[PDB]
Amino acid sequence: EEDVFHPVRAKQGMVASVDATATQVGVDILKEGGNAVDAAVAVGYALAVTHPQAGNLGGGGFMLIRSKNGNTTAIDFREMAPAKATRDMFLDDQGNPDSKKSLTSHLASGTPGTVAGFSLALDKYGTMPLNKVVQPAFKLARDGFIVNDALADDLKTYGSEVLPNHENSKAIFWKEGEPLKKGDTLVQANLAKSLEMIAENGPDEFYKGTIAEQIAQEMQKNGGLITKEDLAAYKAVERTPISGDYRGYQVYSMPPPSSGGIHIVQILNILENFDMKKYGFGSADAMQIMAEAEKYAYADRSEYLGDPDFVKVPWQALTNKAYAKSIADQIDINKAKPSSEIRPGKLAPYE
Amino acid sequence: TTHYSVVDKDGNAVAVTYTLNTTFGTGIVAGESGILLNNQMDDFSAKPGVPNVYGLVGGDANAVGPNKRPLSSMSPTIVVKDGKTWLVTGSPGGSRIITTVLQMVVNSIDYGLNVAEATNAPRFHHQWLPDELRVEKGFSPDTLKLLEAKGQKVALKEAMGSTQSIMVGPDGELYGASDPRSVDDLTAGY
Ligand SMILES: N[C@@H](CCC(=O)O)C(=O)O
Ligand SMILES: [Ca+2]
Repeated sequence: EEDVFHPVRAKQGMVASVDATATQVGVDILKEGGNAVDAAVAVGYALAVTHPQAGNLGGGGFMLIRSKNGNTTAIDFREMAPAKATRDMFLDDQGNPDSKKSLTSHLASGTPGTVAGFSLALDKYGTMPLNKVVQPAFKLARDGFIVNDALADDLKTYGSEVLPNHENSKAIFWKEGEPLKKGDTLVQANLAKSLEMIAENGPDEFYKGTIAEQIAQEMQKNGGLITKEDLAAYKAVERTPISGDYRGYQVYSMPPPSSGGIHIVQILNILENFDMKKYGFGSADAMQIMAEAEKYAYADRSEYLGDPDFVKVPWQALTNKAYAKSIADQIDINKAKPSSEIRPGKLAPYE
Repeated sequence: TTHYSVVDKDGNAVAVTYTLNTTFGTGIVAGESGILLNNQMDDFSAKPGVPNVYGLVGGDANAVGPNKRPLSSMSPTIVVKDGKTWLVTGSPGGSRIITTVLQMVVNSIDYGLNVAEATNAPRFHHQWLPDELRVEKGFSPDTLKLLEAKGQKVALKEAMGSTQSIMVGPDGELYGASDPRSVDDLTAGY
């Protein structure tokens, strides 16, 4: 009764996502007997249809899996830069980065890993066949769904900046010269075909089949770099999670190529040296301490983080409590330290 | 970017964060596949010391390279309490993902907020560069005044993130919460 905000409650299974339809797809999979991984993959495919803003088959991501028995693992299905990618590929003739090249041109794309990631996880930790978890998404793409406020808003705001500039994109998301409106029905026939072939032929359809051909051609005709060799060489990678201990609670998150796990653990290590509970939420002291701690973490991020398969990341040092203590001792609860006075830490004494 | 969480009847948990990077990515569909293409390459450092779309900077470690995976900030996360999965969370937000998830953890452990309370609470963020303490609407004027007196450069900006989380009770019951910042989302179970 003292609560202003109440959580949703369930006794058996639960799914939380940015889209009602996708969430319901996941819940149905659970009700059908699928495990968390089965449902997670089903939700991922559904979002690739109902949440084109971010749900995808043409992007990448990370998955954290923790079995009922405690086994915790990370699935890295982050995109890989094309084999033809080069260090200065986004610089203009004067040597200055061109954000257009890295955000709106065909050169902005990395080789997609989502399909590979979902199959790696489904095959090893799931229980249902790919066709069964893809089916819900397939139907949504084939038969369509009603455009809601979220999608209508994003199409009008963010979509207007890029979707109408590409023939194939405009043919799907635009209508009568305007972004699809709330209430309209969005049918994605081509995506449905792609989903159908993945369901029937497996992930190879995306990385070596017709889809791979379509991606390669899209790139070749528009100055892009992703080739069939790139797609055939893509691999999702299972990696050990980065974790820490905060006041007796263990925190698990993504390891490099993500910087998330390392800095969340690093910052928590710093905060552990302060009585956060005493200060309380929304207090100037709590915010002061956390803002300061965050500065050091982001400074370290700019120097030490990258793809572990190419560079050695000093993750042990960065998540070392003695190092965190050395940072905590620098924090003045009454005076912020300008970022100009903060540089990546010296990790030598902690590695 | 988007994040979703799942916990089944057996207690297995999954947290997934995936993305095209910016909204709709490049906005380019791959031929007749109907698949939108990501613009994840902007997550690499294009040139040492020059910020990307999220204001993040880098050098050699995160430089563009063939077959290399660009550095991400994505943080699907699980917190364990008394040896058992307790909080499953994550969120979109580029550079802000780290601090948004961090706040979910701090709110849960230090402030003892239930998953919905932790989700609906306002967020703040400092990423070193730019040197500003970014805040959402929702903090007391008295508190922001004190922060400014401490030397923080407070900047009121757009709402940050979309947490989709699940907390597991001691008896195994499930509690969940979708973010008020995102409309048409949903946390449901059975
Ligand atoms: N591309 C960003 C996430 C972007 C988003 O939140 O849209 C990263 O991997 O850290
Ligand atoms: Ca909401």
